[PDB]
Order: sequence, then structure tokens, then C-alpha cells
Amino acid sequence: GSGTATFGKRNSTPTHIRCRRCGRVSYNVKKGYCAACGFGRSRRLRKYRWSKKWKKKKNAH
Amino acid sequence: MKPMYRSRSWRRKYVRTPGGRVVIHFERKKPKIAHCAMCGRPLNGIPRGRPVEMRKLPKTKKRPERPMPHLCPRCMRKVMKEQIRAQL
Amino acid sequence: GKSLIQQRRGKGSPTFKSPSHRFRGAVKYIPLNYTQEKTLRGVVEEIMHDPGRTAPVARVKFENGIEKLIIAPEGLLVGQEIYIGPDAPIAVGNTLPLAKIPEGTYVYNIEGIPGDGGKYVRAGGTYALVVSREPDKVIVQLPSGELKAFNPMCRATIGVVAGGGRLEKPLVKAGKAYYKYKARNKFWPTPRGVKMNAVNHPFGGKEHHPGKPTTTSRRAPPGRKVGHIAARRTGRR
Amino acid sequence: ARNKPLAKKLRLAKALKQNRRVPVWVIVKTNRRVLTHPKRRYWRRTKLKE
RNA sequence: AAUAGGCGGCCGUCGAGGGCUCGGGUAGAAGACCCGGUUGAUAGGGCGGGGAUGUAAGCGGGAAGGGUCAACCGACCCGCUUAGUCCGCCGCCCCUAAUCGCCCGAG
RNA sequence: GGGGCCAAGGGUGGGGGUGUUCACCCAUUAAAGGGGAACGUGAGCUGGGUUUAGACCGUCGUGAGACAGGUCGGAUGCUA
RNA sequence: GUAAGGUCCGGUGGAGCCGCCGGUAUCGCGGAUCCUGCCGGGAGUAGCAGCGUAGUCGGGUGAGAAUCCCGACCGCCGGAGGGGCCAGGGUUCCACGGCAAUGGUCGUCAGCCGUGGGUUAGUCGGUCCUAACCCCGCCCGUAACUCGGCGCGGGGGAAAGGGAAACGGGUUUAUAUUCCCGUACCGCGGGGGUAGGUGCGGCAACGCAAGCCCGGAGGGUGACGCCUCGGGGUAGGCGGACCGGCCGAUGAGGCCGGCUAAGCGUAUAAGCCCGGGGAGUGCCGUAAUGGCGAGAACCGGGUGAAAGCGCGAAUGGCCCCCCCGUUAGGGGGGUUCCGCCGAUCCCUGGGGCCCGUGAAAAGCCCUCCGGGAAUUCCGAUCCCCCGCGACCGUACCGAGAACCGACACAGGUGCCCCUGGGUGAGAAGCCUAAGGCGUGUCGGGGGAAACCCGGCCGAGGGAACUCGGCAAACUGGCCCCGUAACUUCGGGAGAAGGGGUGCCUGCGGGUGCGUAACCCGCAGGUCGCAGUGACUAGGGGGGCCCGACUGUUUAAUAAAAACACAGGUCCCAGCUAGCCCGAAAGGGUUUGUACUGGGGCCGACGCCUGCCCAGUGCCGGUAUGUGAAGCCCGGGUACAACCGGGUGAAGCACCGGUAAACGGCGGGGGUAACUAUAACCCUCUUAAGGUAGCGAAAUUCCUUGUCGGUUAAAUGCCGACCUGCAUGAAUGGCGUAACGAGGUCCCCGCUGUCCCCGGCCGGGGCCCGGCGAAACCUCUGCCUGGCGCGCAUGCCAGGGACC
RNA sequence: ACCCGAAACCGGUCGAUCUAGCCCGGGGCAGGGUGAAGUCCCUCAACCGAGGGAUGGAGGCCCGCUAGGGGUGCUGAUGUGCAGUUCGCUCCCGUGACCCCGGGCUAGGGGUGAAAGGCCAAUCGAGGCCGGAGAUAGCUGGUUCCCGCCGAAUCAUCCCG
RNA sequence: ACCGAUAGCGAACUAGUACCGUGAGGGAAAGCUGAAAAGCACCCCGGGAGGGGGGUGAAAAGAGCCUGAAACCGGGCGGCG
RNA sequence: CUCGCGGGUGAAGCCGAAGUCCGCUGGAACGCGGCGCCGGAGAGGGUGAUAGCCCCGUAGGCGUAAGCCCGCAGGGUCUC
RNA sequence: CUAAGCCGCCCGGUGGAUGGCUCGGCUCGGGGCGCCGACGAAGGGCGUGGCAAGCUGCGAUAAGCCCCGGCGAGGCGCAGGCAGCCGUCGAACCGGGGAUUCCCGAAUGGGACCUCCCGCGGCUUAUGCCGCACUCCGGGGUUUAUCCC
Ligand SMILES: [Zn+2]
Ligand SMILES: [Zn+2]
Repeated sequence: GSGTATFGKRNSTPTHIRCRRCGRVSYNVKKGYCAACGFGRSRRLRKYRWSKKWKKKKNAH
Repeated sequence: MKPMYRSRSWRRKYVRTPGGRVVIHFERKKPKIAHCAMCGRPLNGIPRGRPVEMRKLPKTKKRPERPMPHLCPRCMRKVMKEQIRAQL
Repeated sequence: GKSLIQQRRGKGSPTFKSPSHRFRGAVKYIPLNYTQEKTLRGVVEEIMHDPGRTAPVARVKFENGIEKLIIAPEGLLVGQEIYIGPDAPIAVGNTLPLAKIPEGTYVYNIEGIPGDGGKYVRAGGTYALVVSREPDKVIVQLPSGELKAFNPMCRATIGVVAGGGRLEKPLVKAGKAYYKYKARNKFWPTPRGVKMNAVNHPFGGKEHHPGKPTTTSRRAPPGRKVGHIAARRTGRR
Repeated sequence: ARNKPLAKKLRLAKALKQNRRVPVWVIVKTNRRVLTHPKRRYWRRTKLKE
């Protein structure tokens, strides 16, 4: 096991769905928060200075 | 069948239609008969039915015409006797 | 190293949490304001089996309209009347302050302090013996054999807890043990530190023996108190 | 799949409308410069973002 | 066999000889090899010989018994029956196909 | 029979315990020779021993653990 | 020009470029198992087999047909390759028009390309309720927070839990419980009547239309585990009669059709009741358990399911026949009974089990309390009629091509729910009906080999093969006789071993009204080598080691003697406890309370578990010594720093308990010489010197110990001795029935394991037509003796060699 | 600091669709055998008792290609595979400590573990992603035009050398 | 006194795009006809794709478009064979 | 402070000199040879080749609503 | 007039180096300009063109609507096409001022396993409009609920 036969069990509920705030498919549906912008867990955006994705969004790196 | 019908809370019956087709009819199970509040034995004069069937009937066709229809006759007579004796 | 089972239990994970939603509810006395200076009469409605209690439970309806759950004493009968208060008669199933209970009586469900709801002698088949009565304290012999002093106003129930002799019959089967421990979510089956790895237990190692004496000090830090903790002695005497 | 929320259905509708070829008159106007767009999709090979 | 041989015959300074194609194996992984090709029994077909199984279908009779002790049913047995079926073996008979055609080739 | 010379064309086999090479033993035999070929030969095979990861016993070590000490299990890739 | 390079000539090219002086720089490439791009040999080669080997003939279309279409034949699946439908996919669905690319070959075909379309709901699902659980506010902690948290208030949380209401026929290329027709139901509101407000029948169980509006309470229902059995019913199946059609010989016979939804009305069974009645040297009843003066037989009744029956409904569907048939159409017939089996599908009752107790709330029904309106009036849960009923999903696949795994992937998700006939105990195997397919998609040829994979057979011997009977082979179902050691008395056990088995003819028996259905015997006749004839379908026995057993484990080299287990025993803890998480706040055990919670070790069961507290741990005491800061006293400092002394907790020193706490349990001489050799015995020595058991052991180095059995032969196996290098009693000792894909030895039987290999079948290999790679590659590539970094295709001397 | 290469350490975040554990709600397991408790019946005797016949359905019971689950041997096929763990034969469990599904919780010196250092998304003796970071090495590899002149050393002392 | 499309920001262009991972996050390749489309009318062949003539242009620079190097492949010629 | 007045500044923007003369090559002159001109303009770009005078522009000037700033005049408050 | 094969030149194919070009990058002394949002921000989702897929721009008034001013004859984005339409009553374009501005989003009346749903009070005939999150500050009222404004 642990390989090809394991990958066949991905027909359940997806871990992440689209987020209403940031528009990315990163909303943890079971827990109820976004892994990208923190929607549903914080009023402020999830920004980390070790991360370059939000800079990539606006070509500011 | 649908996963909702795969549950055993539904009653499944195979029925032949007038046009010659075979279809499955699904129904919900009936509630159990009412029981006495004091001894737990079955009551009389109270038909079994789902809420729609119960609402399909008039008032007097759902309980017997005697005091305390929630008790079996033995418990009802006993309670009446205790009340009468306690009053005196 | 890695954590121990006792260390992991303190974090409250569902592996160790008690499933306190399939049980019948906590068994506590009625508030002390009702019982003080007044005697209440109740009727036993039903006797049921609490999934995790080791003792049967009973439902009591009082004349004031309060419905309560009590630990059923041995011989308690459905439909019988019971009394709680200073003036209650001395009979099985009646709750009285410890000052009004005659010496030599068997009691259970004793409040540690007046009005706490009952803390002692609650397991099935257990009873305590009233030894002496004094204006300042009442001495009772507990199931463990200790003589303990209680306030005279502490409440207790006369009788013996039902369900005794439960250990007379062996469990026989690992399946029986599995069901018994799954009913209350107790860690089962249990492993052995000697067969654990060195990273996991103080006794762990390739050779299945403890490398140090198994009597551990009372002052040992958490993650070290295994084996015989602060043992006065060991072996068979 | 049988039961779908309206918002997800609308997003799938937008993707379906996006998936089409470049107009021939657009190709003629651009003089064989604009031949395709990066939103072309094959339902069995390249999957949707959602 | 680099001393890369000998002899008989046919051919050249249009042409001896050969290949593909054809019917078959004394042969075979492709190539190659061997017999036959109307100067004909090579294969098929017909007939006959020899062999292998084991007595065909159909009909007549019998059959332990049953059946209104009648009609009729009946596993199985006997006679026509060394039968029937089959032959990657042989012999005889040109009835059928071995035809037509294409190519190389020293000077 | 014992010792030696020429002579390498041919032969020099089958079985019991043991992973064994070897050594020992059995019944035959003319005899049942010793060696080299990357201790010939795993892009020919087998995988019993040895030499990982699991586990047991004995001894040693406070311990983690170790033993050219035993013991059970433990993968053999190929279109020239 | 030594050279790094420079410059001319001929050609291509169409717009910039150079000499010298002085500055400046991402300034010069063959390597970095360098980076990016492109292209070679391998190669027109491998692969397009294995687990389901499927096509052929005639016709059609088209430029083009093994591959597309129709008919026939022949096949495969048939408890799934058939039917339905989730999650996931998101247009893959339908029609028309096409083959540049995709499809393992071709293609006129397509899940491909292009152009147009397609998803219709008061009743199906979401929407409502709550479960495990989650979020927000206050509060507390944190330097702080988007971080942690108890308690209060609020909210969310199931497309398989609870939960108002629709079912036939028809219609489209593609939607239909949604559109059309027919017949219904539910919720809200309204109109007209009526029951009731102010009404009756029964001893009773109860039968009844049995007043309206607001608020509250109670009861019931919603509402529940596992095992097992009886009763009732329905789908489905079988046999017979009859009417149409087909086949068959217009014989016998076989096959096909002979159909009936919701809704409305209607009642019995079990269970439970209600009146009468008054038993025992006892009656009554069940499959079974069982019931009776705490009220049985027995006679009456009440309430109470799934179903059946009537309307719906024969103008509908099905089958057949006739006239018109150039296209297009129009009519006439029937659709009826009996018997048997019978569910895993529904209803309903018993019984048994738990150291296991197998959800909540919304909703609905009834009853009871208070309050309000009503008399030329109020007014229904009853009858008739009318109006309204929102938002979102609805196509399609649902998998050996529509999902995930990079793929038209032999895996996984979903085999998640369902199954005609025969044989048969069987949802087994085999054949077959319906339904589906020839797309688990490259075809053609062939004594066309060798060799490989899968299968069948093999004379004589029967393990001589091998580490090892690996693999294969023997046995096999059912009926009847018969069955050992040992044992925990349950088992071992289907031990072992022996006999029978087909077909036909005819009787007897059980239950049954039955000559319906199922099952069990008897007698006779007869055929073959073989009668569980195919299919299905144990080989068996005796010792030893380990683990009691069922179970679990290293997903991807170890399934075990390893882990777990019930049982034994030890330790801590009376609750603001013991143990544990955390920075804190708070928290887990805990809706708990010693028959409990937590922490070790051994490990079923039977008999037992000896000695040692000197050491290392743990526990209790601590008179006495030491023992930090603080405090006090003296000196010093115009104040301090600094120095000396006293007080001095815990901890060590010291003392005592404790080994089912960690561990340990020795060593020399001589004897009792009724020979020789053993311990009775006397000397150092420690805390003590290994007791009961077992022993060449999974522990033994010498070792293949010695003796006995097993063989012709025994580094094996079993039994015994004890010299135990280096066994031993809960890191347990010994023994042990049953159990085991564990290791090990032997015996009968069996066989191609072997002597010794030989035939046959299917698929590859081989050839032909197509698609068409990769691993790898310094350039190359013959040998003998040598030199050499010490084993050279390439160097030296020789030998040989056409491509 | 001429250029490239480490295993590793540290911070903040992301993951329980694989798999491990536990909680709430659900679906499933043809057919056959054996025969525990319990409830009895009959005959001969009667001071003891002996013999025979039933019913009953329990089990971490038995056989079993039912479905489903597992993975012993062939060390079989395949091993640039159908497949980055599959296929065939053989074998084991198959009413229970059973198998599977939807909703939840436990997150990295942490979880979970019938304890194999196993499992935590093809990764586990400390996961993944980005950041510290171009980390460091006395160790390995590489370092690009030509001519002209001169032209070595591997020996002494000291360094965890 | 910077680079001149493997350089310069990752992106000279429908670039933080396509695409990979459940997720944090990771992240390309891709510029040029001609002065003017004057972008080849008509004929023969082919099912088509295209081929041959004939035209436009100073030049096919022919859209598979400025120059077209090297590696590699096919043919012709010279030399060996 | 502005019922009022004046000025400055302040958008899009406007003006802004001089060959497109003859011959040659050329598909096309920005090239070559000859003859001229402007220049506070010979920076740069486009235009069918490399252009001071073909065009944009440049050297030098002009205009601009709202808004902003300063001042005049008038009306007030406060400080010493 | 040797078959394969080998080297060199020429022609052709494959490929895309070199050269020339540049509306793009990079770096700078100096100068300018520097916050938006409950009067609902930034970031997103979805729509919007006659033929319209991507980018860009806009928002159901949707490559756009209105008004003063500048320019002065063409215009309808990147983007070379078909057919049309707009402009002399001054467009396109440009500076300034207005109108429209769906849904999610601090998201705010209450909820989100899907950027979509479900309410309560006033006015309004109806269409329709406004108000209703939490933690506070300055005030009023009462029911004294921290309830309403
Ligand atoms: Zn987000
Ligand atoms: Zn009652």
C-alpha cells in the first residue's frame, strides 16, 4: 500500500474550498478558516514577512 | 437506489405498474402503540399512525371517551378510588 | 525522548477524555437549604443501569416537585417512599445528617462538607460504619479502613450501595474486557515499559529489564514517576 | 455532483463559457498573431482550479 | 587451399544458364535444400488395398414388472451387422489445378 | 606385498548425518588421485551458511548496549 | 604573422561599421557526473501475449473499409462485464456537419474537432431539529496578539440520524414523481352548512362529527442494542385447463402475451383489556420457555398491523387479425380460472445475553388547569366550494475509457443497493433465459524450429533429488458400522479404519383433505474399467521446542518463539487527594470517590515460588556534625565595601524497615579405602552460598560429550547421565489438554523431486502489413607470452583473419 | 569573498481525504455442522437405582472461492511492469477484540501506537512549506589567449598537530 | 563609459499568466514579412493536404515570413573501396 | 475676517527661422557632385537609405477655470 | 561504368546561433508628489462588445452616461476583418466637475459544506426607502431592563 492504491481514496470531501474573502481555493472547510488569508479566524489578513506570495500578487518583490 | 433509500428506516416494496414497469415504493414505518403512563401496558382506543394519519382523523376517533385516556382501565379505576377515598 | 501515556492523558485529548454524554448524569444531593430544618418525602420512580458508575441509579420525585438522581441502595424498591432531613426515620435509603445517625450504622454517599452533594462511599457494594458521635465531629470507618472525622451536619444515606460482589466472576475474555473499558473510555489494551523503546520509557531498552530500581522518589519530576512511586516497601509479606 | 450549490454552479458556468476557441475574424484582424488564449481546457486532462 | 585446384560438356568474342511465379516435401525460424510441372501421377477427386475403434441410425422380437392384468410404457438384451465412422498410409484412373507472365545474365 | 622408473589417451561412480569444503561412515568398484582456470563458472541457476533492519536464551555492562556465542525469519534487477 | 590573430578574393546579405591615441569592463572555455536549447547511434528494433485468446459470411456507405452500419451464424459475462444511484468530474449529454491532430494499427467511427441545442417541482432533496463538535460576546491569563482558557449569554452543526403532503399513462433528438392528460394529498386564508356551546348508546372494555380563541402543565409518540424462534402476508417461481401467435410433420411437444399505481372505503391475527365463572388424588397451553384463589378451564365481547377486497380501471397498457400500402392511414377481436412452493421483502409476538444497557431535540396526538367572546348569538378535528403556495439542485458517466493514481493505468474509490431456470445444502462450480457485449481493441501467416511462460499425460522404481518431500501427487460429497494415547471431562474426533453410491420396474412410510409438495426406506432387473462418473470435493499418524487460546505487528525483503489478552501480585491516594498538561489563567482523570482513579512487573490452567538489606534505590527517624541567604554581636569604615563569631531549614553524614525494589546466591586440602572413588568430616571466607525443579538446553566452549533407540551407513531426532565454560524459582521454575500458514524428527500412502527424460495443447518467440520508443554510448573493438598503477580489443614479439 | 556540493541546527506557519487513536450517526456478513445452560418424558424396580428417548439453541465454536477482509509458500509471472508494491495458483479469518461509509476531535520534541522506533498525504531515530541562507568543511570537483626569461619543494622546530 | 531577447526585473508578448502541490506555497516558454498586402488572379493534376505552370515585388523576404551558423539527414561530384 | 477691489501664480494648451532647387546612382535620397538659406534653434525623433532648413520638436516666448499666495480698503479682538 | 562504407566540396532539408533593431528592464545626484476607509476601503467573485475567447476598461445606465473648457475632422482599446453606426447642433482625444456603481469583503440586522440565504421594527396605497453588529464617549426617557432613542 501507501502508493497508487492509497491515492484512490481521494473521492471524499476536499480539504480546501474557495474562500469568499481572498478568492483562493484554500478555505479549510471542516475546521472553518482560510489557510491563505485567515478568513474565519481573524479580522485582519494573514500576512507573514517570510512569505513572498502577497508580494508576488502585485509584483512588489 | 439513492443513498437516502439505502437506509433501513425506509420500507421497500416492489410494485408492478399498470403499464408493465417494475418500480420500488418507499414508505416510513408506523409508530408503536401508546402505553399506560403508570404500568406501561398497551392502551386501547388510540390508533397507530404517523402525524399525517393522526391529523386525518377527528378528535373522538383518537382516544376513548372516558376520564384519563392516558391510563389503562385498571390504573384509571385505581386513581379514581384513591382520589375519592382521599377526599373523605 | 517521547511522552508517556500519563503525560498524554493530561492534555484532554479524546483518546483519554471521559465520554460524559452517554451517562445518566451526576448524582448529587438536593441543595442543603431544602434539607436543613425541613424533611422532604420522595417517591422512587425507576431504577436504571448507569453505563459508567459501577452502581445502579434511581430516580426520585419529591413532593415539592424536584426530580433527582440518587445512588440506589441494596434492597431499594420501585415505588417506595424515602425521606431526607433531620427528622427522617432510620431506614435504608433515607438521608440524614451524621449527627442523627446512631452508632454502628452502615452509611454511604457522605458529604465531605455540609452541602457539597456527597463525595465518599459511592462505588458499588461499599459502605461505611458510624463509630462515634461527638458535638464537634463524627467518626466513620471508610471502605479503605481509615477512620475519618466529618462535620456533624454532613449528610449521608443509610444502607449499602447495590451491585456488590461484581468481582466474584472473572472477565474471562479479552472481548469482555474490551467492552468493559470501552464503556468508559479507559486506555486498553496497555503496553509494558520493559518492552518499550529507550526513547519511550525509563525502563525501555533492547533487553526487557529495568535498568534501575523500580522504586521512584516522591520528588521525581513529571515524566519520571513510573513503577512504584514513593513505595514504603515492596514484595510480599 | 448531483447536488450543487448555486455559487459553485455559476463558477463552473463561467469556466465553461471561457473554454472556447479564438474567433476567425479575430485571427484575421490580428494577421495570424493571436491564435489561442491561455484558458483553453480539456475536461479529462486539464482540470478546473476548484 | 592468395600456388585462390582438376576434368568433360554447353555458351560469348542475339545469347548457354539462372531467378520470381505454379503443384508438393526425403527439407525448413527468414534464407537455403529436394521432387514434380502436360517430355505429367505433384496435390485434389473417384475406385480399390491396408489399418484404428468396436457392431451405427431405423425396424422386428424379448425384457424385471406395471397397466381396466387390455391398448400402452419400460433401463437393458438379441438379429439385419466384422457393422457404422474415420484415416496427417499405399495402388490404379489425367476428371480438376501444376497455366499465363515477368526478370537477371558473360560478351 | 614394499620401494622406484616411462607414461596424462581413457576412467576416477552411488549413498547417511552436517549449509558445509574437508573429515567420518555404508554397499559396490580396476580405482573410487591431488590440483589450476579472478579460492573457473550468480548480465547460468539455488539461497542452506555468513553479513543490516524483527525476536529469544547465556555471559558481560549501572545503562543505552555488545558478543570471530548459539537460535527462528529475512529481496537475487537486463530489450545485447 | 613563431602564435594569439590580421587582412584580401568569390558568393549570400540589405544598413550600419572600422584604423590610431587615451580611459573603462558582467572582456577570451573542452571539461565542473556544469546550465539551457537542438540533434545523433541504440532502431524501423523492443512493446502493441499472459489476468475475459472472437470473429465469419452476404449486403450498404464512402475517393479510400479487418476496424463504420444492417441481417444471419458462431461465442463471452450472466450473485456480474446485467439494473439503480452517491461522492468525485463539469458539458464529457443530444442532433447535424467532419477527419489536420488525439485513439497503442486503420478508420467514413468516437468520451476527438466545428456548428446549433438541452436540465421546467406546494409533494423528490437542501431549506427545519438536534448529536459528537465548532464559532462569537463578556470574563481571566499573556509584554501582546490573529495566542490559551473555566463559567454565563447567543449561534451553528447530518443531501444515508429525526423530520407535512402524488401515483399511473402519454410526450422530446436530448428533461421529466418537474411538461400534457387522469385521478389525489398536504399547509395557510376565505365562503356556505352541520356536530357541539345546550347530545347520546353500552355494567364495562369502549362507540361516537362530539363547541371557538389565548397562555401554561402532564402523558404518549417521535425513541432506538445483540442472538434466536413461532404466526400472518406480499413480490417472485412452478404445474394444469382455456383463448390467440410462432416453431415443430398443419404429428406428440415446446415457446410468447393473458397486466393493474397512489388515493379513498372497508377488519381481523398476535398482544393487551372488559364482563360472567369459581378450580387442586389438579386442570390448561407452546416450537420452546410456561399460566392459575394475587382468580384457571370455559361462554361472550372491546381495541388493535402488514395485507386482501371494491372504486380508481379499461376509452389505459399487452397480444393477435383485417382493409387500405405510391406517400400518408383506418378498423376489429380478446386480455379468463385452478393447485403448489415461497423469500434475504413487510407486519406481529415469545424467549435468551450484558462487570457491555445500546442518542437528543424539532414536530404530532390526547388530557388537565387558569383567562376571553357568544343567545333573534358563537362555532369546529365533520361535509361542499373557492384562492394562494417563495429560493436553490435536477443533463450525463457512475467506472477493465467520463472519479483519484501524470494515461482510453489489470490498482483504489463502489460491489454501495438488487437478482430468473436446471443440477445441487447452497448468493458454490457448470450450463442456460432476460439484459449487455465482440472496445478487458493492432491484424495476417505457420507441423515455421530452438527456447520461455501456462496446462495434460507418462512404462519399471518410489524421495535414491534437495539445506529441507520445494513443487506436484494421494484423499475428497453423502449414508451406515467403527474410533486410540492423553485430558482442564468440555475435548481430542470428520482420530484411525471398513462397506455402499448409476439407471429402470414396483411397493411401503412421515406431515398433509389430497393420486398437490418435500423427505425417508424396501424388493427385483440391468450396463460400464470407472455411478459424489463432468463440476463441487480433507490425505493421514506418532515424538520434541516455543507461545495457553481467538486476536495484533515492521503499508514497500522479517507474521514470529515478538505484542496484546483474561488471571496473579506490588505501589500511591479519603477528594482542596494521588498522577498528569501548561508561561499563566485554568484544566485531563472527573456527570468519577477505595468492588474506585492512577503507576510497575509477571502472564490461561495444575503444583510451587527457597537464602541474602553488606552495595545501589525507595520509605521513616534524625539525638549529633556540616550546611546558603536573612537576622543578631564585635572589629573596620566621620557612612559602606570588607573581616570574625552566633542562630541555622532542606539536603548529606548517621540509624531502622524494605527483595512478586535493581541485583546476588562463591572459592582450596583430606577423608567412609568392608579396593579405587565418592560426602559424613576441619580450615580460610562473605550479606548469603543456588533450595524444589530442570539440564550437551533456542542456555554446553572442549563437542560430532558418553550410553541406549532410530538407519546398511546418523555433525540429525528422541531417552538417559551430570563435568551446569556461563540453569533455576513472578526480568518467574517445572508440567500441561485444546489451539498454530511458527521451528524440528520419523512412519504408512502418494507421486517426473530423481534414475532419465520423452510426447501433446494454448500464448510468445519467427516471417509479412502498421504505430513506434527507452536504458545506454570518449573513439574504437581478434588472440598467445610479456612490460606495465602488478588480470590490455588498442603497447612489444609473434599467430590468425575476404566483406 | 574565485565558483558549485553536505548531512544537519533555528524561527514562524500548513497538513488526520493516506495512515494511528477516540467520539456522534449509519450499511453489511450464501449455505451447512456440532450441540452449553435451561425444560423434560418413558420403562423396570423401589431401601438403593438402572436403562432408554426428547426438546433447547450458547459459543471472541467448526467446514465454507457467499459478500467482505488478510497476505503463508511457490522465493511463480512481471520486474524501462497493467501497477513508484500489481497479477495468478496455494493459504488464513469469515457473529466478532468483525468489515466498510458520512460528520468531528488529537499537530511536530508534538500527536498516535495490542510497542515494529511503527503511523502522522509515495517523506519519519523528529513531517511538509517559506525564511535565517549564498550556513559551514582542514573534504571532492572546476577555474577560459599567445610568445619570451628565470625556475623549486615533499627537510627542521611548534600547534587536540 | 549599465543590458540588448539563455542578457536586462520572474514577466519587452492575452506574466505573477499557463501550469504543479490537499495545503502553506512553487512558477515557465514565447519579440522581427515587406516601402506598400501589392498576402499569388487564371490553367493542369490530386479525395484532400498540396504539386507544377503563370503572376506581385528592387529582392520571396510567401505568412511554417529579416540574416539562417554548427550538430544531424538525403542527393550530386572528386578520391579510396 | 473679506460683504469688496487689485496683482502674482496656477490645467488641457498656443506661437515659434531656414531647400524638400539642378545632375548621377537608386524600388525609394536623408547619399554623391553643384548652387543657396536660417541660426537665442547644429538636443533628439519620425519620414520608402545616413536630413540644421519635409514634419514633430529644440533656442526663446505666450495663455489658463477652480484652487493657492500677497497687497489695498474697511470692520474687530488682544498685548505692553 | 564494384555493393556497403569512409573523408572533402556543392546543392536541399531539420534546427535556430550570429548580426542589425528595441514602445521593455536596471541604476542614479537633483526636482515633484505622498496616505485610502462605516458618506462602506484595499483585495476578490460574477457579469458587460452585433459578430467577443484572453488582456484592458467599465457595472444591469455595464470598452460606457451628463456638464463647462482645450483641440479642430475624423472616430468606434491591445487588434491590419465583415456590416454598420457616431461626428459641423463640434465627436474621438485631453484638463476639471458630476451620475451610475451587482455580490462577497473591516462586513456591520441574523446565518453560511460554497461570494449564496433567512428576519424584525417605521414610513409607503403598493412598488419602494430608511433603521436594527460589538466596545465606548457626550445626552434624553422609562419598563430600571444597561431596555429604548
Ligand atoms: Zn482566504
Ligand atoms: Zn396502567
